[PDB]
Amino acid sequence: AMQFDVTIEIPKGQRNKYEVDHETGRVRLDRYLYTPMAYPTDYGFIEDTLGDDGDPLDALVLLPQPVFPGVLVAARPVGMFRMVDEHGGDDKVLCVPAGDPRWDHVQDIGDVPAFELDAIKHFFVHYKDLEPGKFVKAADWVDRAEAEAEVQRSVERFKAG
Amino acid sequence: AMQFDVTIEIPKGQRNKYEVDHETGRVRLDRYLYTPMAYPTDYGFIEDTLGDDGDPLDALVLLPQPVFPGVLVAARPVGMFRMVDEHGGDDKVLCVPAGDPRWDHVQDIGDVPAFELDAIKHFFVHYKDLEPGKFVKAADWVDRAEAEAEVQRSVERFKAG
Amino acid sequence: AMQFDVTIEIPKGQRNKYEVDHETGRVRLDRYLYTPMAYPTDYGFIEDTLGDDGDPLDALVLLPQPVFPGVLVAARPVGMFRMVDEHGGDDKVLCVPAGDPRWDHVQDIGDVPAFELDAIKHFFVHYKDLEPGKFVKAADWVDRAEAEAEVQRSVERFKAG
Amino acid sequence: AMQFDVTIEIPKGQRNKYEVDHETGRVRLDRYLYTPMAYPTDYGFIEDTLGDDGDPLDALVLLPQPVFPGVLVAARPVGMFRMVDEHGGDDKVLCVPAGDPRWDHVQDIGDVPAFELDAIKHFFVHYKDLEPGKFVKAADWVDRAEAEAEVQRSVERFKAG
Amino acid sequence: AMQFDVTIEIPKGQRNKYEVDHETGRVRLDRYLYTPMAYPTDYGFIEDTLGDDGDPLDALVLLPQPVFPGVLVAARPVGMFRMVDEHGGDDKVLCVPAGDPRWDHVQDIGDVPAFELDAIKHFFVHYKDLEPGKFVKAADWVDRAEAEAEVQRSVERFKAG
Amino acid sequence: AMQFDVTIEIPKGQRNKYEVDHETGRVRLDRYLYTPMAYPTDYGFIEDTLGDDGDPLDALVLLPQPVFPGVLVAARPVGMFRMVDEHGGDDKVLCVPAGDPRWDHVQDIGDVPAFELDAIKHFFVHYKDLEPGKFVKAADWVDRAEAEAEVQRSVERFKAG
Ligand SMILES: CN(C)c1nc(-c2cccn2-c2ccccc2)nc(N(C)C)n1
Ligand SMILES: CN(C)c1nc(-c2cccn2-c2ccccc2)nc(N(C)C)n1
Ligand SMILES: CN(C)c1nc(-c2cccn2-c2ccccc2)nc(N(C)C)n1
Ligand SMILES: CN(C)c1nc(-c2cccn2-c2ccccc2)nc(N(C)C)n1
Ligand SMILES: CN(C)c1nc(-c2cccn2-c2ccccc2)nc(N(C)C)n1
Ligand SMILES: CN(C)c1nc(-c2cccn2-c2ccccc2)nc(N(C)C)n1
Ligand SMILES: [Ca+2]
Ligand SMILES: [Ca+2]
Ligand SMILES: [Ca+2]
Ligand SMILES: [Ca+2]
Ligand SMILES: [Ca+2]
Ligand SMILES: [Ca+2]
Ligand SMILES: [Ca+2]
Ligand SMILES: [Ca+2]
Ligand SMILES: [Ca+2]
Ligand SMILES: [Ca+2]
Ligand SMILES: [Ca+2]
Ligand SMILES: [Ca+2]
Ligand SMILES: [Ca+2]
Ligand SMILES: [Ca+2]
Ligand SMILES: [Ca+2]
Ligand SMILES: [Ca+2]
Ligand SMILES: [Ca+2]
Ligand SMILES: [Ca+2]
Repeated sequence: AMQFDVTIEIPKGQRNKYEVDHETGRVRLDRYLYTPMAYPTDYGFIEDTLGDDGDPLDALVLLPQPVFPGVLVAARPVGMFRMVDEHGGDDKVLCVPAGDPRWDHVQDIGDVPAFELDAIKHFFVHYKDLEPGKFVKAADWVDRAEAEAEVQRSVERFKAG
Repeated sequence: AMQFDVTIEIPKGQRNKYEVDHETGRVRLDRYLYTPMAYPTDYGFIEDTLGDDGDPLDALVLLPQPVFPGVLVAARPVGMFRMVDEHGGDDKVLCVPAGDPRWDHVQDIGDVPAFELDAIKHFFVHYKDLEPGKFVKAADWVDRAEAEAEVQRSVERFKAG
Repeated sequence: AMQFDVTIEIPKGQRNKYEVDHETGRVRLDRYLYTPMAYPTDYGFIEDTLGDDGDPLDALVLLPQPVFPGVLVAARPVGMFRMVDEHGGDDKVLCVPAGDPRWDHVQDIGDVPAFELDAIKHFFVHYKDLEPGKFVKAADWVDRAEAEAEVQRSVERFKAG
Repeated sequence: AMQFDVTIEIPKGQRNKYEVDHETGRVRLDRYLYTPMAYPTDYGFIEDTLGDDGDPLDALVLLPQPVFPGVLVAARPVGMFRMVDEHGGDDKVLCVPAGDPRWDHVQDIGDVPAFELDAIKHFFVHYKDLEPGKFVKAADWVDRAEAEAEVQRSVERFKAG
Repeated sequence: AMQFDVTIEIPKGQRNKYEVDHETGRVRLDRYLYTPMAYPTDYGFIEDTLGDDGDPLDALVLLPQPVFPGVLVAARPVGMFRMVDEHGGDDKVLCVPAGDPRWDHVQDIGDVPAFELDAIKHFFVHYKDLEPGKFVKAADWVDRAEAEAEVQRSVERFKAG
Repeated sequence: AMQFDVTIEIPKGQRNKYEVDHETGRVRLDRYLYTPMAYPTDYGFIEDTLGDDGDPLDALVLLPQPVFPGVLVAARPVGMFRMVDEHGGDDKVLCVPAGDPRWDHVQDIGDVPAFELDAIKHFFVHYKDLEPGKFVKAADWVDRAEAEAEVQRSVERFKAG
């Protein structure tokens, strides 16, 4: 079973959008969101990846309690939120904590309730609504196999460097 | 200058939607929102009102720091968010704290930045997006005079009882 | 399907043990726990009940986000934690929010993961460990039917008054 | 040993100054402080008192963890902060939780460290510095006996009504 | 228009005074303040500066929501709080987030309300009141031009190294 | 008087167990505890130590207000919690902030109230109760001298490397 380290940038419940400078590893405030919205899960990126858009591959991690920005979480994928924004491809791997038996019933995208998946989708569809020249189109859920392959190829691209 | 007491039900930043039972005065959890959204201001209702829809008149209060549910705040109106939902009329009076000189520059709807007003509007336009058979249409900002008249007539309707 | 109002006294995560004075309805700090423990769910009591011990019947409510003390939550039972302490019978009805489709898959005690139920049990087994002359014995989970009957008879006892 | 109920209005760490309407028992936001200061202890008033200034007698309660506004705490006095402000006499009884053995070593004003007492004094000396026509003079610590007598006489004044 | 990176050490609302070790970049707890006061804005220092006192130049950043210690914020100056303490010169650049149109109306020190500026001043005037052998004198607000020049010369001093 | 730097991993009140990767210095989420328990003090490790078990020496730091994970605190020891777990020796040095006169009355293990020491012990005795193949035996408090010697020898072991 695949697993990897996610650096969490943004705790669940946050309207401050934090990024990491990937040169330094410093956490940065990107912006306070222009919409009255809050990240619906802990959000970050997979360490040692180069995604389909030239940045590290983004990840959403389901947690019982949020963490702080910059914290590492060992995670395994169960699906992916596929999307294109003004930046091009901007896919998000849905994960759960690896090696934690309390998540053993969550193996694939169909094991995550529709209410959670719709909520996550709603966030990404709408959070940029009041920023002009920023859209999102092609927004879909895909299964674990598709998530694994995208992580796989983004690990290879990182190594080719 | 008009002023009144607002009972705050929902602090700013909250995804739990609290109501008051107006028979008892008890605070109740209505629901946890189905959208990844958070109340953009402290939200409640004006005491001793009967609004255009038969409930107390709703109010949004701009505060430097949120309060707890059930707290009274003496407030004065500066504008109103006019809207119709599945319940019919569901207008919200925009207020600031009364008798507080730090808010003396905020007198009318044009004294509130567009970014705040758009954010508030976005909340009310979208927070019910994942609840079926719940829409909102006719969503507009109106000035202080219109707010005063609606409070005025809702105070009179309460007294006629 | 049975439902009722729970007044939440103690949010999940709390080490302050709050009670309600049932004469007045005032919230009171009973004590700060003597153990390094925290209420594992939102905790309160069912309004209009007289339990098997002469106090209102206690309830645990599973919520996506905790509420504040004194808030009402409409809830339905899915099981019960049966126990006897130094006070005699001190049973706790396990509930979920009523009329909320996100909880429709949780119908009976077997629909709640063992890790949650063990955690709840551990709290009640151990939280009084450093208070002398306070024990708990006979600690067991029972199903929804048993919970319904105990609520039923505690509603009747309240009415006979 | 004397004890009484304190209704806490303001948790420790707060810059929102909450009051209770003593007619209704409703919690109200008085104001957000004009100084960058925060209440150094949980702050409220003793129920069923009429102090030397015609309001209920104010109390400071030392707690391991703050409570919410409107919560009752059974407390016993260990000293008093004597002061006169623009309102005249505005004394504050220093208390600890009653019937709690973890506070048994705190019996009188000399059992409270000077750093706490200086901090409390500093708050009350300075929190109104940026509100014009509001001063405080005559600010002193006095012992438990003086605190008891002031509670005593304020209970009698309440009863004479 | 000038801009720079501020490393925030202390979120707004905090009574823990955090510093950065500039050798390592580690965040350190300097002390819990001896006064019942709380940092009135997010507080840190400008990266790649050597101020008039041989430490990095301090900055206050006005934010809609505080950040965590160690977070970078791209900021632009609008004024400066000029002061001398027991350490000699200890000036603080007042900033707002750079490239954020919600702050475009805040260009110079006169665009910041007097109530904020007085509050900030009150903090720095009083927070060391209960630490002996620590004073502050010469405390004044100066405009953006003066702030720019001090940043300018502190950047040059850093480069000469 | 001995002092040292503690890197705090876990703030007081936390049910998320954070660790540091000692290779990188990155903070990691180890796990969310399986018990309804919360760290009773701020918890971390002494920098530049190699304890009796081959990891850095663990420390508990008594603070007036918790810090964030990864923050350094200069501390001095007053005692130690001696224990063996499934990992072998897993001792914890009890500390207070160094160079802070508010802690000058806390010099040795007998200056810490029994209620705190029992609470800390209860945490470590019970927090792994629902993780199988994880026990703790031999759990005792020892005085400052014993703490100093263990730090001493763990500093020497770090240097021999
Ligand atoms: C009652 N029911 C079906 C329930 N399932 C879960 C659960 C199943 C698989 C993972 N989780 C999980 C979700 C969120 C946090 C932690 C674990 N969690 C709960 N909780 C009240 C925490 N309830
Ligand atoms: C820098 N500038 C134009 C600014 N204006 C205000 C302000 C003007 C009128 C009311 N408020 C207000 C808004 C929110 C909270 C409190 C007061 N507040 C700030 N703050 C940083 C608090 N900055
Ligand atoms: C991934 N999985 C099985 C999951 N199930 C639930 C869930 C099922 C039934 C009720 N709940 C529930 C539990 C706690 C809070 C809200 C709802 N919730 C989650 N969350 C991450 C919130 N995950
Ligand atoms: C280490 N020492 C002398 C200490 N004393 C107390 C204490 C003595 C009497 C009352 N308290 C008390 C103070 C605040 C909260 C709770 C209890 N508390 C602590 N704590 C770390 C909580 N330490
Ligand atoms: C109603 N009035 C004059 C107002 N102005 C501002 C504002 C103007 C320029 C900057 N800010 C600002 C201040 C603090 C946070 C964010 C933005 N902000 C508010 N808020 C209620 C947030 N109100
Ligand atoms: C009333 N009494 C005996 C008391 N002692 C202390 C105290 C003595 C030595 C250290 N601490 C200390 C403990 C926890 C936090 C900060 C300092 N602290 C308090 N507080 C209410 C903070 N009370
Ligand atoms: Ca990013
Ligand atoms: Ca970006
Ligand atoms: Ca857009
Ligand atoms: Ca309502
Ligand atoms: Ca409703
Ligand atoms: Ca809808
Ligand atoms: Ca109870
Ligand atoms: Ca009790
Ligand atoms: Ca016991
Ligand atoms: Ca008062
Ligand atoms: Ca008043
Ligand atoms: Ca004054
Ligand atoms: Ca500094
Ligand atoms: Ca310093
Ligand atoms: Ca001084
Ligand atoms: Ca560790
Ligand atoms: Ca480990
Ligand atoms: Ca075990």
